[PDB]
Amino acid sequence: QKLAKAKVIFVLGGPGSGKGTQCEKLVQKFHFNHLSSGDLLRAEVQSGSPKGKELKAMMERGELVPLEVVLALLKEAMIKLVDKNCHFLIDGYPRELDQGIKFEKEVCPCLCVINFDVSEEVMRKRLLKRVDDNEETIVKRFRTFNELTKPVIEHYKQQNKVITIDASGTVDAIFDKVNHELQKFGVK
Repeated sequence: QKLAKAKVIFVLGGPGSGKGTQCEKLVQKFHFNHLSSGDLLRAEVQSGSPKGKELKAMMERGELVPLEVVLALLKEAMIKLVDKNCHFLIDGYPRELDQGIKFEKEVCPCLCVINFDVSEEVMRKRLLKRVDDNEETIVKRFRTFNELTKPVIEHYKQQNKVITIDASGTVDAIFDKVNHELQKFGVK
């Protein structure tokens, strides 16, 4: 494959993680390609293709987009961009174990996973007041995300491929630590 040189970095982070900011800073410093399923799906809808038109109709109904569709879009984007830069940050992927394993099979094995980890207490101090129903929704979204991603994080942790970042610190302290850990995977 042309995706033999590719180095793939999965990025995970729930509410309060601040993963969005960190991904922007990584792309700025390292010139990483930045991919997200949301942006790739939007581009397919804007493509004018029959597939894009059916995707839009599915989204309108609140139907789930199959993993196979997202996977094909990722692969297509990577082949298209692998020669500008061999590195890819995949933002918010994989959220589930099937997404991770199938990606590594159909596309290429990941280099590592960056897990921007925060406790519920840190999230609360960061997003919520020291608005009850709205705040509780975010608490539940945090707990749902934490539980949902447990087996995928454990799966890559066993392979010694997870960079667990304590994201309770400042933006600068987190960024410096991420860069220090990425060095261990040959990214500098």
